[PDB]
Amino acid sequence: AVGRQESIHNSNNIRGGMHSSHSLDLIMRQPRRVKTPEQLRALRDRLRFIGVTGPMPQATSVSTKSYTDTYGSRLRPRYPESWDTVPPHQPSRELL
Amino acid sequence: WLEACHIYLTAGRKLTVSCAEALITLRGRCKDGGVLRPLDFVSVTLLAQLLEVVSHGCCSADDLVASPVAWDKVRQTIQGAIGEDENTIQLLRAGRLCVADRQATGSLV
Amino acid sequence: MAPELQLEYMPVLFTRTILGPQGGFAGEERLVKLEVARKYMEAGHAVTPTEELRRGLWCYNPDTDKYDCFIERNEEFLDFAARKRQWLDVYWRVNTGYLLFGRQSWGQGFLINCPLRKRDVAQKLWEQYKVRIDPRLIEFREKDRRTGIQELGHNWCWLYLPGAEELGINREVYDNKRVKVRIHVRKMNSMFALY
Amino acid sequence: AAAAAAAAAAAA
Amino acid sequence: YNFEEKFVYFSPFDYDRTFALVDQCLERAETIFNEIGDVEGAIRVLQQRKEM
Amino acid sequence: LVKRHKITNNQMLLMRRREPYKPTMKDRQEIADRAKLEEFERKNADGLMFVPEKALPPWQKSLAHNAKALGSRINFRGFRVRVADGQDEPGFPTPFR
Amino acid sequence: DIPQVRKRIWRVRHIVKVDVLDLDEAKALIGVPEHISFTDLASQLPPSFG
Amino acid sequence: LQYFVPYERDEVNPVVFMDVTVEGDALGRVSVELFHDIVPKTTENFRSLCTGERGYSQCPLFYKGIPFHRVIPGFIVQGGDILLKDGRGNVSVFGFPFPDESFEGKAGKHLRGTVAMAHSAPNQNGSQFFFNLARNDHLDGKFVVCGQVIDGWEVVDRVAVLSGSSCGTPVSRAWITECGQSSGD
Amino acid sequence: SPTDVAANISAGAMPPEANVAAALPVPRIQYSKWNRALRSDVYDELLKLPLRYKLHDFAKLCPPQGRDSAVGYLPPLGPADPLDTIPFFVHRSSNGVLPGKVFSMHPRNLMPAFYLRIQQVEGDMFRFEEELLKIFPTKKIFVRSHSIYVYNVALDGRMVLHHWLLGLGF
Amino acid sequence: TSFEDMPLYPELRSALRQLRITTPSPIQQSAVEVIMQRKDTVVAAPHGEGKTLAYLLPLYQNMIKDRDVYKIPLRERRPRMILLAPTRELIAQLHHVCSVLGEATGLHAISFTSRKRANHRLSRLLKQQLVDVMIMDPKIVLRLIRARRVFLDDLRYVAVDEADGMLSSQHDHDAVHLLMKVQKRVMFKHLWPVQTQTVFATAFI
Amino acid sequence: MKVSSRGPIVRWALSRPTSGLVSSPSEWRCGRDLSDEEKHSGLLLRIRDICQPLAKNDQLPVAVVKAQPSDLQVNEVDAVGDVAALSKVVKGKWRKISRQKTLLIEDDARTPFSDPSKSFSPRVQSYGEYVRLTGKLPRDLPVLRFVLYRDSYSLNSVENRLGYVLSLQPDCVFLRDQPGGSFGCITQHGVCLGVTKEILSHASRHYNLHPLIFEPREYFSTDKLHSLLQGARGHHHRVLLRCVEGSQDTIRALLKKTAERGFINYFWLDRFSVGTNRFFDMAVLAARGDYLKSIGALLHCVAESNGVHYDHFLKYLNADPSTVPGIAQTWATTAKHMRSPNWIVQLLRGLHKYHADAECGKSSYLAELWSALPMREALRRSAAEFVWNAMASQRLLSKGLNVVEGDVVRMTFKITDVVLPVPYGSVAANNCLFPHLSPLDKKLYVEFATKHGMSFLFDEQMPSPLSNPLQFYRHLITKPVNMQVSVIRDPNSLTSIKSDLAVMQERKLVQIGDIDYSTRVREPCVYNVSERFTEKMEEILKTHRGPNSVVLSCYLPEDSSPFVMLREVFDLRHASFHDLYGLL
Amino acid sequence: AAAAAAAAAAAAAAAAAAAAAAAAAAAAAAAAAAAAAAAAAAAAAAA
Amino acid sequence: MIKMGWMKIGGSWKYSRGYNDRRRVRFMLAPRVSAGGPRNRYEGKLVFSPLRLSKLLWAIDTGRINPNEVITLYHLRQANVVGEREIVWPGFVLISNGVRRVPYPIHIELQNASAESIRLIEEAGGSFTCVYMTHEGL
Ligand SMILES: Nc1ncnc2c1ncn2[C@@H]1O[C@H](COP(=O)(O)OP(=O)(O)O)[C@@H](O)[C@H]1O
Ligand SMILES: [Mg+2]
Repeated sequence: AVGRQESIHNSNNIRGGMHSSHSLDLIMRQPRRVKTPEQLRALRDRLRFIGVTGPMPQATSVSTKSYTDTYGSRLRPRYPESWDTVPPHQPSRELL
Repeated sequence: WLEACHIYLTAGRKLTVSCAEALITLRGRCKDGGVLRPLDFVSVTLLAQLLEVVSHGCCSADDLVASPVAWDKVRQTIQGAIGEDENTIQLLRAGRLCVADRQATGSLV
Repeated sequence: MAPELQLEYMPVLFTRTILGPQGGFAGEERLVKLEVARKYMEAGHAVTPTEELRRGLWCYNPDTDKYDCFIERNEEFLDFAARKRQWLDVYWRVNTGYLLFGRQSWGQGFLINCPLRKRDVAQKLWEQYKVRIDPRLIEFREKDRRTGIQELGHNWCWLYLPGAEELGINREVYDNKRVKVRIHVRKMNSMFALY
Repeated sequence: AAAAAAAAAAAA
Repeated sequence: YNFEEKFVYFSPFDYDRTFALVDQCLERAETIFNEIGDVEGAIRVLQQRKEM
Repeated sequence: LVKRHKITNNQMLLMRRREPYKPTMKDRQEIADRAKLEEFERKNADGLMFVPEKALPPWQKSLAHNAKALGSRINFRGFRVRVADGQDEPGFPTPFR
Repeated sequence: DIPQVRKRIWRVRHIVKVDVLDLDEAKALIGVPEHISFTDLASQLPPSFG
Repeated sequence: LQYFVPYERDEVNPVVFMDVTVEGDALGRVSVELFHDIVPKTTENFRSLCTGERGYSQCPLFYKGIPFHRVIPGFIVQGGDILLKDGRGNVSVFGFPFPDESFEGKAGKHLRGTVAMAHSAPNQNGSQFFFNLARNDHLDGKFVVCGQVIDGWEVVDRVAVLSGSSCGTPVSRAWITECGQSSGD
Repeated sequence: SPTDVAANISAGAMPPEANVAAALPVPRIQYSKWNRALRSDVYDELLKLPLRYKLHDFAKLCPPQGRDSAVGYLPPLGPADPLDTIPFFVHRSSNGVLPGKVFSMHPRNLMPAFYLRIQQVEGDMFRFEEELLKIFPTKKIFVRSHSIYVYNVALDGRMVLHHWLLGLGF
Repeated sequence: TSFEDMPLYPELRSALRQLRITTPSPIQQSAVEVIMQRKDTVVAAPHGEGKTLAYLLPLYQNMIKDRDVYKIPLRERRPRMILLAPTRELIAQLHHVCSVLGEATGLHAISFTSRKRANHRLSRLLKQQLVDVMIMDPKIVLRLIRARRVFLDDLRYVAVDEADGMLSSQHDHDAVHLLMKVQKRVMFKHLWPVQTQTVFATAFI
Repeated sequence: MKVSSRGPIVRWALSRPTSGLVSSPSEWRCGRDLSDEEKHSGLLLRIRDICQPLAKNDQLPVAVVKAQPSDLQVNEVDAVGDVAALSKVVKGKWRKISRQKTLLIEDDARTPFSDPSKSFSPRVQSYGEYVRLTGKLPRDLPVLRFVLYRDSYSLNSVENRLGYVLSLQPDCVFLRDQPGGSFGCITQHGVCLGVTKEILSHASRHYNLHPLIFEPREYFSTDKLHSLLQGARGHHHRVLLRCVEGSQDTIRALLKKTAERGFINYFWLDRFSVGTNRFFDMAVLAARGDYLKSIGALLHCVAESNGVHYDHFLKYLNADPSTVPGIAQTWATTAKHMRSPNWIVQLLRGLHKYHADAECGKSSYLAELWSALPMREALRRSAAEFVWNAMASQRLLSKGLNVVEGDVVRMTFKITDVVLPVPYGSVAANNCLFPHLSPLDKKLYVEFATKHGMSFLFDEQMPSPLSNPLQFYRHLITKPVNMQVSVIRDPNSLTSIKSDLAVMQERKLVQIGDIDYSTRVREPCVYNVSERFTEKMEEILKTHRGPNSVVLSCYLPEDSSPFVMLREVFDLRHASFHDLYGLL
Repeated sequence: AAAAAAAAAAAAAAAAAAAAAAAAAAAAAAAAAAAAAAAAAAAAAAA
Repeated sequence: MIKMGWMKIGGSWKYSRGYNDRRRVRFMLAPRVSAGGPRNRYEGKLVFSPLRLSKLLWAIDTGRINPNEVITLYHLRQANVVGEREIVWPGFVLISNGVRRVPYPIHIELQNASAESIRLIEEAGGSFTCVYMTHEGL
């Protein structure tokens, strides 16, 4: 939130009354949770991609198997199809 | 014309004023030369040598090739050569003036 | 600055002041197109640069109406002449133009829905004449002091140019403290007409 | 005799 | 134009989940047979998958 | 008649042109002419290739072949028939010339 | 926010109302960890979406 | 470290060269021998993509000027997504993702210098490939091996070191500048 | 071929002696129903393409130099792989020509849009269709009890189809 | 409203003084500016406002600019300007009006018409004297181009004196074919960029 | 078993160069730097490296050379002293053998054909038939001496044009190779046998962007054939470098020091192609007998040179052994159709026969094809020149500028007089006086030849070609007799120099003695270069910030490429380099 | 289609960018003359 | 309807008049090359129908034509390699379309043949006779 071009309007309005973006403003006011580039790189390395096309490392544990390997690409779990929880449909269409 | 000029200007073979005048006349009545409405440097040098030979001891080849004024002075000195020779001398002077206009060129021998 | 640009241009020293885009101030050495450069040179308003001219140059003094005012072409004189020519150029650009405006007028009507303001006049001046000015300089007439222009057809206002007294433009213009900006409002296409 | 080592042989 | 409707295709792997389940089960059975070294079992299971 | 269209909202009712993002007829003609001229200039960027006899249009190929028929049956280099229907001279040097 | 989009918005600024969102603001709006990158999200999401 | 060619070179097998450039800095040239005796279809696909012989179907079928969208310091060096250089879409010269040919022996074992064709499905190969960087047991039988590396392995390792990350996303841009076919060497 | 001879000559790469190459294609013996000129490049492309059925040797396809023929007529061979069974069988005409015949969509208007119509296929018409999908991925293919229509195809496509059929046992 | 206002060389000013031209006709006032700006132009005038000078004097100014400032070289069979006129008498008149300007400005203009040995005479003229301007019928110009006696390599100006007849079928569209050849030359890229401009003087449109 | 090679197949040009940018590789587009190729070809050492204790301590200024054919101009100077200059242009004469054919077509359509007064008018179908005017050739003076000016034609292309236009054989024409790349304008003397002036003029082509113009001068008897064939004793080189870093003062200082100190007389890459495999590589392969690999490398170089050959070579390489004969047949047919040189057409036909027929499927047929190939002598000469370059580099590394018990030219001798032998076979190896130095000598020559596979040039002998006779003694370093330089400012590189044909067209004479700034040099303006040239040069300008353009005219004594001197002075990059591919 | 689309985009850009042209008397556009920026009587404050 | 496409039989006829106009159902500037026109089939003109040498060889290879006999137009017709549509006088002309060699001698009797086809037959070793006929003979 440091160094905004909307500081004048913010002072005029927000400080007097709440705005729809109050939560966003609070988040911007709060300091960033990634303090250093070293921490950023550590978190990025920890990050894991599942849908990527290429292979994935498995040195962590041989017994650990991927869902695609266990069940294959053409098979997906029977998601609970309900108004509250709607799953993706037709993975064949999804492919391309 | 160039072959005759070579065989005559050859140091071993001495020249005469009459022969130089004849060569000047032939260069005037040349065919395969450049249009004369500048002139080739080789022909200009040969003609300057012929003119300094005609001048009867006034060796001014360097002056002719360096300064255009030398061409006017030689034209005034010469009297026998009249006609196309005047135009030839004028165009040679123009060509040498154009050549001397350039000094950026460096002869890094 | 490229060789071709220099070939199609030619340096020239301005004996007097010419306010055209290809002109200059007295003693200015500038690269000008061959056509207008030859025009000025034959008219006597400019001359080919030389060492003696650069060290000092003769110019035109209207008091005697002759090219008989010798002046040294030093840095301070060059700066002052540049400033004076800039002032005169702004004045001439404002006076010899017709500030077009495209606004919306619902139906036929007689005036525009959104009146023009000093900010709008300044922006149009920058867009057309490429002149930057403080909007406070622009002053509307008595008829337009309260609600802006708010009228189609031919309109004009006043543009104040300070510094004329310092620079010495007393007798070189009609009024050295004012400039008449002449405006023309019109209904234009949707893309050109905003607001 | 350093050129022999400098210029390696090639057989296309 | 709009001729993709003349070739509209619906994948049985998506419109019949039992077929996909059995296909995966037969693939795993074939892999197990190959690991064990059996040949007749792999041949029969692959042929049944093809017939399905 | 006017092509009526199934609407999806009152904005389609208010709409007059079916494709507002499409230039009017005159602008379409201008843009098409500019595009065709640009394509033609791109094609002609290289010189006018002198295509052989076999590549000439159907109405020049046979005439040229008949004109040069005798030379084809009696082979000797330097035989050229100055036919009239051949490709016209461009007027400038070209890479293919 | 690129020069072409800015050109288009400038051209059609009288039919369009614009709101700005820095990358930080957009990331907060969507609610994703700061260490994750929109480039990573784009690479993950499918190309045949719509 | 030292690099040993995994298998024995075969004069019959085709050779494909590619130059790798990182952030505008040239590194060298990598030569790959494709196992044409065991996987002719994938060999032809890879060779055609590297050479640019075929024209365009959905995108220029040419590895030239394409980045390595996924690099890991010590697992793989992947790249060659002709259609979506970001690394999402997978395309083939044949026009459709072709299936895996055979994982028997030479084409089923992944080794250090080995190269393979990445696929988004267990039976849909494409354009993007990856060089291995160490014995990858878990990849055996899953990804088809297209060939081995003869020269430029140092270039591949340097590219991995420069633009690698356990996340997989490259740190610095690295791409292919000039790729084509070669002769036996 | 990817090369543009005219563009190369214009740039200065190739010599100006390739004007004929830039103008008209290289001479050949055009593939016709009365002359089976087997293009080695076409057959090589068929071999490289990932088809499910093995093809025969091009040396076997070409006649000797069973008797030699200038046109290049040979009786149908057998399947390349005896173990495998071809799901479809293709019959030859009374003259031995293959089924592929190219028609036009609007012959009355002389429309330049042509479609190939394969016939005399007796086995799995749909397996034949799938092979045609592999060969011509981008073309529209329809199947009927009596014929298979491949649209946006012409004499070149008929030649490719006939090469594929000859590579097969048929 | 003045030749003095118009940017003209002293040679052109002397030429017009010799011709006794002192005040520009409105057609000249309107056309000199554009022809100097180097845009394809169509000048129209009611038969005697000075179209000849209007489309000649600016073209000669441009040719002098090319020869001196740009220093474009002059070749043998590649003229700078091609002028077209239907009748032999008009060709001769244009040759005179161009010869006065050529004598004034150092340029050279030729003209040819039907004679006893037309081919021999024209070829001899071309071989002998390289020219800057050629005033000739479009039919003869096309003959020369097709026989590659002349080339459009250095051609930069095309002028038509009777555009109506020249572009109509009354003159076989020879001017149209020549202009299409000029357009092809302009499109051609391997030669130095020549922005050939066409001027059409026409008492009727 | 198909032929093969060793290096990668890189197509220098593009499949469709529509934007002017011809080079396909990005670095080649930005400028081709042949430093690595020169190092591999023998140009290991530099005079500045010898002088300075360190090597490449200061990066040489960058320059780009011969981006336009007019940039490089070469004029020959024969032993007689007469220079090769374009005097006058003579066109091929034709004789009309037939009368124009006309057909009568109806003059009017209203009048019926049945009317006797029907009016018909003639229309011409054929203007007539013409035949080249073969002149009369005296039997006492069969040898014809002429001068040839070629804009961007290789010597092989010129010979092919003479052969197919005139129907003569290659041994009937003798043209001495001219240093410098063939891309630039080159004017040289030439001698032909059994040809007449009219047909020799017909052999030219005047109406092409790249003019190839011939002109005879006089007839000569067969007795003076050897005298005419004697190697040229000079070359006038005019060069124009487009983008050179630095300033006028420093550029002139560099050129002054180079002229004063001379430059090494290396055999520039014009002798050995720039491809991955060189002429000497092909020669050593043939000598050791691997004719299969030799022909494979030949086809590889041809493919790199030509696009269509590149298209077909890859198809042949990747063709299944079943369809390879058909691919070879298609390649041969395509070569014949595009009218490639007869030697390559026959080579491809023989390759097709070798792959098709089992009778020819043996190394004997390949050996026969290689023997029929007419390039063997050229490849062997290239190998000898490579050996000479290596030995000269070793000599300079060991001894240096100073001369100690070294071979000199027999007119205290100087380094300029110092000479080294180039072994053109066993006859040269015997007759020539190799230097008597402990490190460098005939023994080291033989060792280098054996280790690089060039032992044949010492084991056996090679004939001296009549067109360009051998020169066994080649000086170590050379100094230009005359050297003039000019520097201009043109950051966008629009400068140009007029060519000899341009001067002839504008009717002025051609002077070869010195650079003609007033006539030859054109000041920078947009109207100096083509739009294609600007599109090609924009990529170079986006990389090389060279504000200075250098126009130089130099004289070189016997046979030397000015690019060697320019390499020793600057770091030069060739925008146009396809001319270096000697074959095809 | 690519050429037509490019031409349409160029036409739209040309017809929508140069909303107004400087007066010909001040500077003739057809003669290549252009007017520079005169910031003499300007201000720096964000007015 | 011309300007509106296919319209239902129901109605909407008001905006269609060209349809009714069509329902109710330059050369002058070009010269005549000859009295009969170009490519005029005047009586007695020799306009032979093509007979591909490749087609004849294919028929021989398949087995519809016996090489051991002297081939004639009657034999071709009976073998059904040609149809009655293309039997007009003067008959057929042999054309070597895409044929470079004839592996075996062939003896033929057609009404005309190309020089290339005759050369190919003679080189192969067969024979050709141009049996030109009248209508009665044919
Ligand atoms: N400013 C001018 N003032 C006087 N006479 C002019 C002027 N311009 C052209 N002319 C003269 O007027 C006459 C007609 O000129 P001309 O150009 O031949 O007519 P047109 O425009 O029909 O071709 C000529 O005698 C010409 O010299
Ligand atoms: Mg008139």
